[PDB]
Amino acid sequence: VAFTEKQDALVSSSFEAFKANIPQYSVVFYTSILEKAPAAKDLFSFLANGVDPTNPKLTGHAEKLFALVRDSAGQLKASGTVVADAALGSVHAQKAVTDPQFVVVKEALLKTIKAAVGDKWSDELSRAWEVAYDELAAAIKKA
Ligand code: HEM
Ligand SMILES: O=C(O)c1cccnc1
Repeated sequence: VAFTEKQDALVSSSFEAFKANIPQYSVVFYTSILEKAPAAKDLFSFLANGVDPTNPKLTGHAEKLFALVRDSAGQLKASGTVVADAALGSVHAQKAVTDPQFVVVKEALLKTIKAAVGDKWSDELSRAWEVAYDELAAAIKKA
């Protein structure tokens, strides 16, 4: 896979934007997932009763999902490939994890980065994350 230095530089800087206010931006992330995938609270316990900003898991889970996706960009840049941990592959083997759902999560994350970067947003930025995620998602899908 073709992932450039500049693409990584973008992924990194937008991620730091995220990390500036994870509390704020994680709300966006889950609000989005539930609007598009309402079954998603049967799966995610901490979302059982809607988006609970008091639940500490909400920001833990989000920081960890965003970071992994960054890691990927970093990997594509380093190795031209992405590798997924065994455990991450094992939990996503459940039937709730469908192609249609990969989209939802994806659109939710780009939606969250946007709000995080503001006017610094562009197709270019959207594309590097896009790659980062899609390359990881496949790395999960069978690994
Ligand atoms: C590239 C896309 C994805 C990434 C990076 C990702 C990342 C993660 C991470 C980091 C965890 C573990 C969190 C923890 O407990 O600390 C996890 C678990 C999980 N993921 Fe994702 N995931 C992705 C796609 C999906 C999709 C499309 C679905 C379908 C709804 C999904 C459903 C789940 C479920 C049900 C769990 C287990 C819940 C639990 O923690 O008990 N994931 N995933
Ligand atoms: O909260 C999580 O752990 C989560 C949310 C979406 C996709 N994968 C994992």
